[PDB]
Amino acid sequence: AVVTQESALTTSPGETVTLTCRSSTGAVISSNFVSWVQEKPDHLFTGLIGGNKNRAPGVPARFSGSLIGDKAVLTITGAQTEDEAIYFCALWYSNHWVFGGGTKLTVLGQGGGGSGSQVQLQQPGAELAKPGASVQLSCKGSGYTFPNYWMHWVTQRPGRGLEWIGRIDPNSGFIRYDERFKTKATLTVDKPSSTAYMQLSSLTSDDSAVYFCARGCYGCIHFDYWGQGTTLTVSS
Ligand SMILES: O=C(O)CNC(=O)Cc1ccc(O)c([N+](=O)[O-])c1
Repeated sequence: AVVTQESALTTSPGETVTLTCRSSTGAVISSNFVSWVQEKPDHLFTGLIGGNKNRAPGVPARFSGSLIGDKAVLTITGAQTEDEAIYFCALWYSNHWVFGGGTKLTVLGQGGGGSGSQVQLQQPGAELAKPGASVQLSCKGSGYTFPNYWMHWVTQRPGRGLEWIGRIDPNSGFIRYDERFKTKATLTVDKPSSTAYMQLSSLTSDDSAVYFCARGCYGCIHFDYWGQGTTLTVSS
């Protein structure tokens, strides 16, 4: 399954912009349970929509989402200068998430207009590791009841886009891995320290990338809050 978005769109402050997201099946359906997330510079992600149409609490009213004409659509009614960002949609395909390629939204024109965090996920900024070794990545959640949400892990590099690695449910113990990462990643959690861990084993040069944790929950706003990302460098 391949998820397609407009590569770029240009708007101005005060205009209404629609961003679209199509499935290679020919239709985005309700069970794809779509999230929309926004990336700003220094790979700073925020979730905007979950469950196809639910605006995440705290997200401004100018954002809305729904399924229309066999696609998923995010609408910004009255774009603001600060909405310049990369917007990604994420679709659930029964046992894995797939991200679109992202839409770079440029907002050109008069700044200064528009309408104006409990949850934090803390990740170390960087890790350096040698080939053939393993590395542990950590993600400490604060400001919510940590075991009651799942933790997703996602990776990003330019050219490859965003790739979902897997998720862990602290209260059930159930873990899902994407097929691409099933032998590379191991997910664990420690409830007393409110920390989720990802081990990457048998490191190679191909593993250098940014690795994020992001909260999720069945039927709720997947990818609502994200860590800042850990940049892993595998030495030569
Ligand atoms: O269809 C609905 O009402 C709710 N759907 C969802 O929340 C999407 C979903 C479902 C199962 C599952 O195991 C994962 N996951 O991320 O592992 C995500």
